[PDB]
Amino acid sequence: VLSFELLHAPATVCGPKKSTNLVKNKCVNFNFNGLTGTGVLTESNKKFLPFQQFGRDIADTTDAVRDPQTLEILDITPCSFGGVSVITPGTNTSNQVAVL
Amino acid sequence: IYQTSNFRVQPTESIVRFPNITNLCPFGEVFNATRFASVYAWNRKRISNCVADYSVLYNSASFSTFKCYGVSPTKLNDLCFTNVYADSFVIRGDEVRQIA
Amino acid sequence: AYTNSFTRGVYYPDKVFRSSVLHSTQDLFLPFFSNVTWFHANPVLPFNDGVYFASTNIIRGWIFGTTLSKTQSLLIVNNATNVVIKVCEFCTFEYVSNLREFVFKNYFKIYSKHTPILPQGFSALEPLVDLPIGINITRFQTYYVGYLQPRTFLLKYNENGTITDAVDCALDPLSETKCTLKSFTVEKG
Amino acid sequence: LVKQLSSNFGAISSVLNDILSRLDPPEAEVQIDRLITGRLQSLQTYVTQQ
Amino acid sequence: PSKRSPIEDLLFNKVKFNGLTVL
Ligand SMILES: *[C@@H]1O[C@H](CO)[C@@H](O)[C@H](O)[C@H]1NC(C)=O
Ligand SMILES: *[C@@H]1O[C@H](CO)[C@@H](O)[C@H](O)[C@H]1NC(C)=O
Ligand SMILES: *[C@@H]1O[C@H](CO)[C@@H](O)[C@H](O)[C@H]1NC(C)=O
Ligand SMILES: *[C@@H]1O[C@H](CO)[C@@H](O)[C@H](O)[C@H]1NC(C)=O
Repeated sequence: VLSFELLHAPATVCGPKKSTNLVKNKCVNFNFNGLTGTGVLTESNKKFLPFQQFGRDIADTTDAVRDPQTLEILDITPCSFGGVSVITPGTNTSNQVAVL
Repeated sequence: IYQTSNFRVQPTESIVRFPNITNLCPFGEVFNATRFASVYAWNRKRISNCVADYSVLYNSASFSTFKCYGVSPTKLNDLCFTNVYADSFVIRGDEVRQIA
Repeated sequence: AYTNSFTRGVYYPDKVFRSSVLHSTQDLFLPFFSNVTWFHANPVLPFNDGVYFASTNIIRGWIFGTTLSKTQSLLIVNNATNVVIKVCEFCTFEYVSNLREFVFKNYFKIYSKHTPILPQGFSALEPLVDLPIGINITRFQTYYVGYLQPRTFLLKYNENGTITDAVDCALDPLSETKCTLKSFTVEKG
Repeated sequence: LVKQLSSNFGAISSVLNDILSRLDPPEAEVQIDRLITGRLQSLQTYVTQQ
Repeated sequence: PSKRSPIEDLLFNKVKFNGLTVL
């Protein structure tokens, strides 16, 4: 019988997967020994205690993550998004549009 | 003026960062053991700091029961844990359905 | 003699960074303004669920175990050179790594913090040891001795992520109102 | 409304990607349905109050 | 700079997301 816990503590065992290099300022889907997510990675100046790895905010969201291998702190921000509105006159008058 | 759809930026790259270690996990010492223990005195072994590989276990084809609760066996080589508990014992064939 | 705990014995509940946020959590804590037994110049004491230890060179270390003999027991003895940690029958495990506070609790978790020259004030405690050994402990032997209880707490983080204040949610009706409002200041009403 | 985003609603976890990367589509649908129902009810209540 | 009365100034001086926006 094998029993797991899948806690958020610093991981110890992992799959036989490989590792790539860090890329910044580009929308990427990071996977740091788990913890899947998409966003833009920059350099975070937030002070971390030696035992502190994960960052969190008023509504969590895990804004800060520490590198597992190189042991560097990072900041996480979601990619830009928004709605689209179309500005048009009546189709009787014309058929040109402008988007917002 | 009307609202039509939403705008969202797509990701471009993939980032994977796992702690690089090479300690192959000691599963043989438990599966191949000469003498197991009585069910009333089962034996527990902790596991840590190892690179597990459950694919080889799942493809041994010598097992008559492989039931995983709360995680699918195929997706087991993609996620990391904090510690793994392995315990073993020997019981009759009728009672095998009571371990659930 | 006895002494009141004032506001002492608050550690970091987890290893997750937070900043400028009022977070409420539940864990084993030393109740505020509680009585702590005083010892000086040394018998065994029960463990229960977690023990608070504080003292003010001469102190050697701490030992744990149900019989403290014939069954497995803990053994944590400090040294001038490094520190000695081993577990076996008296091995089964070995490890080497003013005011001194410790929040030993039970795997085995240990927190520590040292402050210059019990005083009135607040100071948090940081974790140091997370050894994964599982065994029952009932008796403790080795100052002052505290105990832990399951009381929820309200924690305050400053801009740098360091705990500066806390509220005992089950102490007084004023504290209950503070915890309900999630604020450190309450307006008339 | 924002705080209501961190409730299990009976599912194994409150993280969609977590429960998607752990279970196969044969049995992730029940958890997804539970989360969907909870969040939909929360949105309905918020809209009525507004 | 904003061309408002002293009383209006006094009144005016006395008073990261997922799908939420303000128009
Ligand atoms: C990962 O590799 C880097 C460079 O090879 C090394 O510094 C680091 O210690 C490795 N991580 C682990 C967990 O061994
Ligand atoms: C146990 O022994 C078999 C015999 O070949 C081997 O294939 C296997 O890798 C060993 N370990 C486990 C965990 O089965
Ligand atoms: C430790 O001793 C107590 C007292 O007899 C007992 O209740 C408890 O079950 C023991 N621990 C374990 C793991 O058996
Ligand atoms: C936080 O750290 C900064 C240094 O980065 C320091 O100037 C400041 O005083 C600290 N905050 C407090 C409340 O001490």
